[PDB]
This record gives sequence, C-alpha cells and structure tokens, in this order.
Amino acid sequence: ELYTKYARVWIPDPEEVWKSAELLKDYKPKVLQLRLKDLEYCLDPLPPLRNPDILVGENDLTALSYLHEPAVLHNLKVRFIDSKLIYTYCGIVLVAINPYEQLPIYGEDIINAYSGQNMGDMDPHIFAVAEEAYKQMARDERNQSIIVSGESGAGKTVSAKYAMRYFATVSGSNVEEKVLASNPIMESIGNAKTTRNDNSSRFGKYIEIGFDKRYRIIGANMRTYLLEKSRVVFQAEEERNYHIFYQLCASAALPEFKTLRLGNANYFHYTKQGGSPVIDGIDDAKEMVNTRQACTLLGISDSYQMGIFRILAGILHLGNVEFASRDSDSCAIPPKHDPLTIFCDLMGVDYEEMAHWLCHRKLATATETYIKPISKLHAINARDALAKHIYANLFNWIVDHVNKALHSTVKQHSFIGVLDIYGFETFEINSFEQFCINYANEKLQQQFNMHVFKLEQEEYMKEQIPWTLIDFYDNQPCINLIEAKMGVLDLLDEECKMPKGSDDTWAQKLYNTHLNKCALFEKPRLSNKAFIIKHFADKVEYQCEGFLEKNKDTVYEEQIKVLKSSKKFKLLPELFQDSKEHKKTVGHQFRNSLHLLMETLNATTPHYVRCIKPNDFKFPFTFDEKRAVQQLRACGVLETIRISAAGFPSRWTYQEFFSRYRVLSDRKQTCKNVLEKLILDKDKYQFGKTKIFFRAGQVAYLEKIRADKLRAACIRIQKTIRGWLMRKKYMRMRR
Amino acid sequence: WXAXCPA
Amino acid sequence: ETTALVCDNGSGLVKAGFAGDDAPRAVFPSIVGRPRHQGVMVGMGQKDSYVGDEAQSKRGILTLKYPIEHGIITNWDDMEKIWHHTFYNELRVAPEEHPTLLTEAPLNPKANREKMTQIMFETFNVPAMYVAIQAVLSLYASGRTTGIVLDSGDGVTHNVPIYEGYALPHAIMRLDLAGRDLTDYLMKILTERGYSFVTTAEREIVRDIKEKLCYVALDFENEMATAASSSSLEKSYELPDGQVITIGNERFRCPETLFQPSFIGMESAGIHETTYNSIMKCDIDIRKDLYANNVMSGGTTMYPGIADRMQKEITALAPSTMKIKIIAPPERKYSVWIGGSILASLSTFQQMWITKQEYDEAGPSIVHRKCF
Amino acid sequence: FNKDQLEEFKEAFELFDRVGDGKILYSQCGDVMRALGQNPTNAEVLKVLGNPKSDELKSRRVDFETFLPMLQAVAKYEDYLEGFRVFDGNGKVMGAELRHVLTTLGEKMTEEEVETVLAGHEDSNGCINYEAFLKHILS
Ligand SMILES: Nc1ncnc2c1ncn2[C@@H]1O[C@H](COP(=O)(O)OP(=O)(O)O)[C@@H](O)[C@H]1O
Ligand SMILES: Nc1ncnc2c1ncn2[C@@H]1O[C@H](COP(=O)(O)OP(=O)(O)O)[C@@H](O)[C@H]1O
Ligand SMILES: [Mg+2]
Ligand SMILES: [Mg+2]
Repeated sequence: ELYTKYARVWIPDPEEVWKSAELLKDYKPKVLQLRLKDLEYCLDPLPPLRNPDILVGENDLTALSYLHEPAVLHNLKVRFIDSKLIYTYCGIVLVAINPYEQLPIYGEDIINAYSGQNMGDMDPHIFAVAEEAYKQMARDERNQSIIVSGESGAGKTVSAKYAMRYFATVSGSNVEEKVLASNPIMESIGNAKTTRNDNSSRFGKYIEIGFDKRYRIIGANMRTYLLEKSRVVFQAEEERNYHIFYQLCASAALPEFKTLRLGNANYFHYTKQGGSPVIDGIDDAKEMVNTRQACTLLGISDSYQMGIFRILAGILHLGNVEFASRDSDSCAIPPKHDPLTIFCDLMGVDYEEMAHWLCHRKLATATETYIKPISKLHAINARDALAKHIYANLFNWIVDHVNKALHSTVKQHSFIGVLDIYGFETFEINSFEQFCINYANEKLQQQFNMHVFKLEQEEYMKEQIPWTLIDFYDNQPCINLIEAKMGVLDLLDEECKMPKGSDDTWAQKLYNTHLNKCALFEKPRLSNKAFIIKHFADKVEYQCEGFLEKNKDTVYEEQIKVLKSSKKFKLLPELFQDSKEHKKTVGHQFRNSLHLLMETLNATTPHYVRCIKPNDFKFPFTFDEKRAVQQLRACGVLETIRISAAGFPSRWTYQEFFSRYRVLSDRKQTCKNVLEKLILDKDKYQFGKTKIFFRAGQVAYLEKIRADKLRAACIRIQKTIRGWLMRKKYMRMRR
Repeated sequence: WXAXCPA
Repeated sequence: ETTALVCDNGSGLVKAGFAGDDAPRAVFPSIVGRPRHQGVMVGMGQKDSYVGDEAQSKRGILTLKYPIEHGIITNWDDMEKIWHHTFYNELRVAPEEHPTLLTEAPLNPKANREKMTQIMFETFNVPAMYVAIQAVLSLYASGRTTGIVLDSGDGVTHNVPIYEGYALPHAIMRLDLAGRDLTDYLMKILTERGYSFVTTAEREIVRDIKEKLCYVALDFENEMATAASSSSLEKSYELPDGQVITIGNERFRCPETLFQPSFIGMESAGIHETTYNSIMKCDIDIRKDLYANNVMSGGTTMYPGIADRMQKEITALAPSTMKIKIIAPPERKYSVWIGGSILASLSTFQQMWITKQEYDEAGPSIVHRKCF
Repeated sequence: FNKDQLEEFKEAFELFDRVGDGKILYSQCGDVMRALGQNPTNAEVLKVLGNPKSDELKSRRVDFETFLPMLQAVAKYEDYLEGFRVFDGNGKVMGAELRHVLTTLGEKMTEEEVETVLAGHEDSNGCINYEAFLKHILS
C-alpha cells in the first residue's frame, strides 16, 4: 500500500469536515508532514485519499475510485457551488440537492430531449427517473413507484411537481391543473411547522398516475398514509399544529365566520400549546384565500367548505372545555361552561347529552347496562381521542372528495405513482412522533436495501461474475426489536392498559427486558428517563416523557354516537358512517397504516430520489459541509457507498476504456493484456463482458501510473526538443 | 371442605 | 393471532368471555338439573341433565344441585358438565384453539387446584392455563395498585391487602358468609311472616326476593324501631304463580347478618371488624393508603347502602386521624372478570402461562409451584 | 574521453564563452552538453550542476576543466515513438494539442521554439506526422 511524495490526502477538521493536504514526504511506518499553514499529523491503527480532477467532476459517485465521505462531499460541493448543476447518481439512486433558485434547466425542449433516452446516455436530471419508470412500464407491465425522501426543507413537493409535469407533458395531455391545484388544500390540512422549519408534511403522500392501454395519462388517484394524528392534541415548544387552524383564526374577523366565535390562536388550547402563535411565512388569511380557490376549482362546493370550517371551529372549541373533579373517580362540567354550549350550537346537539356522555362512559352486557363515572384524566384523554378521531376522519373524507374530482372516466390499464414521504430524521429532543418517523424510514430502507441487492445480483448475472460477496447491511434485527412481542411499542401499548402506568415505569420495563439483552438497545448512563436505539443511520436517544399521553387513543362510542345523531348539517353525520377501531392506539394504528403502505409499495417496483438540504438559513445556492454529511448518512447514501467500496464499485466499458487509453487485434483481450501488464493480481479486479469491474483503488492506481509514464514521455520529448531546437537557436544567433 | 364445614 | 379465554367460577354464577372484551358474553348460573319423576310420554326429549338457564326454565320439574359450595368444587362430574356446556354451547369455541384463565378463592383446599388444572389439560386439552386470586383481579378492574379488597360471592368472603403490587399473604382473612347463607336465613325469617319455602327451586324465588327487595340499614336498630312504628318500609312482591307476598322490616334483617353474624351463630365478627382487623395485621407505614383504597367486589356487596354503612362503622372503629374512603364500581359484580380480562390481555403476562409441554413434564403439582 | 574528444569539447566550450574568461555559465552547461551530443534532462543538468540557484545559474562562471567531469558524468528510440503515439493511429497529432502539452506540461518550452521546429511539418488539417517529425528531431 502506497503513498508517493505529493499524493494528496483528505484529513479531518471539526469546523468543516474534510480538508485536503499536500503530502510533502513519502510515508513509511506514525507522524507525517503535510501542508494546506503546515502541520504534522499523527496516526493510530490513516488518512483517505483525494481523487484527481479527472474524476472529481464526474456525474457518478460509483465511478470515483477512492470511495469515502470526503470524496462524496467534495463532489457534491463542487457540483453545487462551483458548477451550477443540480443532480447526481449513486448506484441505482438519484440524489438531488436544493438549488433554491429558479432555473432554465426545467423546460419543455429539455423534457423532449430527455424523452426516449436511458440513464447512462445523458446527464443526471429528475426526468431520467420518470423515464426509467415509463420505459419499465413499457417493457414489463408492473406499476412504478417513485420515492422522494429527506428532511422537510429538501423540496420533495417541488420535485414531485416536476416529476408529474414530465409525465403529463409527454403523455399527450388536464391532470396538471387539478393535481397542482390540490396541493394548497392537502398542505393546508396536512402541513405543519416545527422547530427546524415551517412546512413539514406529517402525513405520507401518494399520487397514482393512471395510464391507458395505449400509454397516455387517463388521470390520477391520490392516497395518504401515516397521518400523525397526535399533533392535533399535543405540541412541542416553538411548534404548531396543521396550518388550517391558524388560517381559520386569522379569518375569524370576517363576517361569514362570525357565527363561529373563533378567537385568536393563542386563545384556543390546541393552538396555544406550542407557544408560536404567529409566523414569518404568511398572513394566514392570504393562504386560505387560495385554499378556498383550490376547493372551488377542485369541486368542493361552498356548502361543504362552510361545513368543514364549522367542524374545525368545533375542534378548536372543544379544547377550551374543562372539568371540575368531584372525587378521584369523578369529573363534572360546571353548570354552565360556555365553549361546550357554543360547540353544541355549532353542531345542533343537546348540551345535557354531551355533558352526560363527556363525563360518563357506558358499559353493557346483555342482561344489564351500566354507566360509570371516570376520572378527570380519562375525561381529558377521551376528549382528546375524540378530537383526533374527528380530525382524521375529516381528512379521510376530504381526500375522497378530492379523488372524486380526480378520478378517470375509465379503467386504468396500469399506473405510475409518485410518493412524497418525510426522510429519516434526528432532532435534539426526541419523541414518539420521531420514533414513528424513524421506524417508518427504517422499514422502507429494508426495501431500499433489498432492491439494491437484487439489481446488483441482476447486473452481476447478465454479465457473469462470481456472485458471493454481494452484500448488504440488514436492518431487520432492529425492526424485530420494535415490532415483536415485548418490543418497544408492545410494552408501550401494554402499559397503556396496565392499571397505573407512567413513563418511568415503562422505561423500567424497557430496561428489564432489553437493557443488556438486546444489542441494539442501550441506556444513556446519566438518565433513567431516556433510551438509545442503534438505528441504521445512527444511535438516537428518545425521551420517554409524554409518550403515553400521545400513545393513548380510545373513543367512547356514546360520544361519537351523539355526533352521529345530529340533524344540523350533512357532513358531521356523513363522516363516520363507514368498535375494534375505537379500541386502537396511535402506535398500533400507525403500524397498520404502515403495513398498508408497504403492501401498496411492494406490489410496485421502486425508483428512488433522495433529497438533502444543502443549506441552513435559506441563503440561496450556497452549501454547508456540516449539514450534508448528516443528511446523507440519514439517506443511506453513505451506507451504499461504504458497501460498494468494499467490493467491485467501478465499471468500465471496454470501448470507453480504450478510447480513454492507448497507452499500451481484438479489443477485449487487448484491454485484458494491457491491464495484466499494469496490474499484478486477478483478485484485485474483474472482467465483465461489456464492462470491467475494478476494486476501489485500482482506477486511481492505474490513472497515476499512466500519468507518470506519460509524464516520463513528456520530459523526454521536452528535453530532446530543447536539445535540438535551443541549440539550433543559439547557433542561428552565432551566424 | 373436609372438616370445619360441609363442603 | 390468538386471544385467551377468560372464565370465572363463582358459586352462584359462571361468567366467561374472550380476553379484551368489555364484559363477559356468557353469564348463567352454575346449576345442574335432574328430574324427580317418571316420564309420562314416550317420544319426549328424555334429557339426562340440564345445565344453567335450561335448569332455570324447568326448575319446577327438577332438582337443582350446586357443584360448588364455599368456593370448593364438591362433585367433579357435574362440574365437567358446567365447563363443557360453557365452551361448546355458550361460547361456540373449542378450548384446543384457545388458552384459558380460571379463577379461585385464596384459601380453598389445595387439591382443588390440581383437579381443576387436570380437567383443562386432559379433558379439554387447553393449550395453556393460569389461575388467579379474585382479590388481585379486582385491583386490575378498579384501576389501582394499592388496595384492601373485600369480595363476597355466593360461596366465600375474603380480604386481601395488596400494597403496590405486593400481596401480603399473612393478612388474608376469610369468612364463609355468602349470598347463599343470607338466602337460607331469608327462608328462616320469612317463615315468621307465614311464607314457607322448602324445595331447591323455591330457594331461587327467595333469592329473587332478596335481590329485588333487600337493602342495608344505616342504623339497624333505629330503622327496626321505625318499621315497628310505621308500615312504610314494608314492600311487596309477586310469587311466580301470581300470589303477592308483602315483606317488612325483615327485608333488611338479612343484609344485617353480614355485620352481626351472631344471628346465624358464627364465631367470626362482621366483615367491618375483620376489615379493620386485617388492616391492623399490616405495617403502619402502608395503612394510610389502605384506608383510602377500600375496594368492594363480588355481587353480595350490591346491597344498596352497604358502602355508606361500611364507611360509617369503620370510621368509628378507625383512628380518627385517618380519613376513610370507599370505592364501589357500579358493575363490581363483573369486576373480577373485567380484571381477568385486563390481566389476560397483557403482553408481559404471556410468559406466565402453564404450557401443555410444561404441565406434561411437571405433573399437576406444577400449579402450586409456578402459578400461585 | 580521449584527447580528441577533449579537444572538440574544449573548442565547443570556448565557442559558448560570451565573456572571454574561458568559462561558461551554469545555465549554459546544459546547452554545451546538448551541443556536444548529450541529451540530459533539465533535472539531470541541474543535478550534475549541483541544483544551482537562479543567481549562480545565470552569473556564476566555471571553466572547461570543472565543467568536464559533469559532462563525463552525464555521458556515463522506441520510448520516443510511444511517447509521440501518446499524442496521436494514423500517424498524426493535432497542432493545438501538441502546442498545449509542449507549452504547459513537464519542462515547458516556449511557443516560438515549437513553432520553429513545427514549420513545414504540419499538414492542411493542422496535423503533424509524428513518426517523421520524431525521426527528424532525433537525427
Ligand atoms: N429544484 C428546485 N427548484 C426550485 N426551487 C426549489 C427546488 N427545490 C426546493 N426548492 C425551494 O424550496 C422549497 C421546496 O418545496 P417545499 O414543499 O418547501 O419542500 P418539501 O417538499 O421538502 O417540504 C420551495 O420554497 C422552493 O422554492
Ligand atoms: N342487585 C343485587 N342486589 C343484591 N344482591 C345481589 C344482586 N345481584 C346479585 N346479588 C347476589 O349476589 C350473589 C352472587 O354474587 P356473584 O358475584 O355472582 O357470586 P359468584 O360470581 O362468586 O358466583 C347472589 O347471592 C345474588 O343473590
Ligand atoms: Mg413539501
Ligand atoms: Mg366472586
């Protein structure tokens, strides 16, 4: 293993992760001498190595010969700042980096240019993924999913917007109008603001584009999954619930809403709770004017619109309604309490009937029926469960009235589907909502890894190379820890049953089962309250505080029946009409919704688009090396690259290989024999049939020894031409 | 039972 | 999945359902009917036994035996009928499909455990089983972790102080006073007004009288004097044949026997005294919690006013410094089964089961060692 | 080297003396070696010169007797062809590419030397027959 004098290396710095160094001395075996301002460096049982400019520009992280976090980060940096260029490929995956400026690169002549083209032939662009989907559906009639992933800034919406614009614009072509008109509604109900940034789609969002038997768009069908219900009831600091509630609050001054007696968002308990009543981005009334336009354009009548705002004004009013307690087992609503009366006036129900059923719960076996008083705490948790169940049904209704406007006249032959889902995530307080996000991501990375390993075994098959040591990391033992009996969710839901249960006692059970028995679960030494999961990306630490109040959902069927009775308007009784589901708890509902998601996904072959915030504080089109390493580890990019580097990462086509070098018939054996002269071990690279497959260093090893031999020829020509010519010149002067 | 009572 | 069977043996009733149900689907009396007479008509249905609500419907024609007296199973052949009828007829479920959970009173003769287990593994071939002390389950049902539980059924009365998950076995006290012996005393005292009930089937008429009419006096002697002074407490009830009977101050006198078991001739004091005396057996440190967490359980507690009477009498007997609180869930008759549902549905519980393999090796002795 | 060689080398050396002191400059040493049949690289020339600095290379003067051991030390086709085939297999070389590599890599030469040697050697496309040019420049 080799370093020459002046073989450049990447060396770590805390401030910005990687810095190059000029290696001023040949290394031989513990201190080393390097220049940037020159400092020695000290080793323990070694710096990685820096690709030459010939490689650095390249479109393709697999083609790099030194494969490591410095090389990847350096390419993405130069490709983002120095080259004003937007996209990259890694293995099977496209990687997308937010330029945050609006660019000529998206345009119809270029859509057409990319049409009828294959990913190798032309530059990385989002259109290439939509092409591979389209051409796969032409090749083999399976339905294509295209998956867009990463932190809430990364632009998964605007990427999907282009990926749909592509299909529509090629197809023959009114889908775009409706689909793009729909997003103000779906975001307004479904987007949220967090400490990190202020659009975050908490639900998981799926469009199907349906196709005719001859291939054109017939139309589109939307779905949703994984809706994060708990944000309605409960909010962390500096964080807000779904924007629409604030849109209502800013509207409340307007004469139509006036009946609803809506106040300020700080006034209502649900909007109050995050302490963030007002926001930079919008005066919320301005956003709803476009929500209302999008409704009217997408065929939700004003008659329904006012009903929806009536329901949401209800949900905001419900939070205000607060119990005296008589007795440990008992709760009472004071003899008049204003918001409950106003809520009943909104929805046409007897004050007495809610007042009774809110406090008490019914039980019956056929011989006899019984009515229990229940504690103030169960009265709260049931009220919050009702608020959640109402919201999530309003959501599952609006998604159907959108779809009624969205569906085709006719049966689809097949579809291609475009999916927007939040990426793997870490926050510096971590909560059941994040344990859900990370769990869903890990369960998708299981499919990602399976598709990687399968497409690699295909690529090894179609041109033959021995097929063992084709390898991937397996996340399944962590999933088993989460999902199995006496898993972290299973004890959580259990303790929701158990007679007096608390975060402390839950964690104590977690410790007693997992603590030194399950390799992926750990405790932070300084705390009983938290625990550490060894996720595929990183170790993460979750605070058990306030899991259970989020975890716990159950709805007293009486309370929903009271609503389902109401005459006053169509929508409220309509929603429910559709028990065991009332028994079921947000973790178990998330588990099931996530199974429905991965069934709808696994029926479909993937394509993957992975999206990183390049930047913080929204400075346009500049880049920060601190963020991108976190983002890319969170996307399984660095996993894939580490896995590739071990084996046979690089490919060379013999045709390009000989076009690159003549430095030493039939092309295949010519190139073989050249490589045998250049290279000393068959284990260290392989011959494919169109391709050649090199172990990671060997491409840079060849590039260096070629450049050295070429330099030796340069110096010999320069010397001999100077010998002949400058002598000729002074002799001509001699004349 | 078996002693102090009939069962 | 698989979801456990949960099944409760009283003396007077059987209650059964699947784990996680809110209330048992089957309730019926644990009563076995045999004919007393020649069958007149050939071609009639010639039945050799009736069980439960069948025996209720036909009781006039029949002998109504109880298999369980003082929580002890007295004759195992009819008990087998009770269980077989439960599983096949009430629940429509084969036991081989589901594990089962069975309920017992705390001091009953040890052999009752082996035999009750042996019938589940050999006769029904249940996959797995566990056995639970009623008072423990009442805490799961009420939703707390520190309690003195008083429960009284048709068969047995007992107390079990439980502190923060730990039962305290030396404290346990049991009286054989029960809904049945209030019923026999009700027959004896009804005789004095001239109404005379001899047969097994008549006892259930008496028991319906007791369930509808009776109540607990808050001052026994002042209400005795009032009812001797004034008719209004007298109340009246209709025999199955339509004769009215009218019943007076005596209708409370049966609930009073629980406080003053000297009427029947017991040694052991009324349940109020045994309750205090069982608290006294505990450490002082816990007692503040138990004086609040009095839990009443089992159908005998259902007499209106038993809570107010209990609280009043124990307050006078308590040290004045401590407040007394009493908790009486309105369904509490079910609460032993509701608790057995909660406990059977827990994930942590799953490893507790006696599994068929484990029994097969260990022998029915295993119940004593593992189960408690 | 024999007396005849020493005489030819001394005469040539004196032809390079532009000051009359019987000496050449260090910077002329390489030129004299090349004029006398040696083909040392600039690195080799500086090595036998002792890697002189610019100032002494341009102004320090040495007589023939001190120069001679260095010439001796320096004194004591297929690679050139492959080297030209680097810049090609039809026997040509772009004029732009040859100009760029000769003026920008290695021991860079001036554009005027390259123009002088290339005059008449490039065709209408601006291509140089490098095998013929190489034979010409090695003679
Ligand atoms: N490729 C892109 N071209 C133009 N703007 C982009 C691009 N990617 C991201 N953006 C900008 O960042 C945001 C992307 O959409 P947004 O919905 O906020 O992100 P996400 O979909 O990740 O929540 C918009 O403000 C948009 O201006
Ligand atoms: N509403 C009631 N009022 C008074 N006593 C009742 C009432 N309902 C049932 N009982 C009495 O409860 C006893 C049965 O209690 P139960 O808890 O069913 O016993 P087990 O379940 O142990 O067999 C019977 O004596 C019955 O008469
Ligand atoms: Mg978005
Ligand atoms: Mg009982």
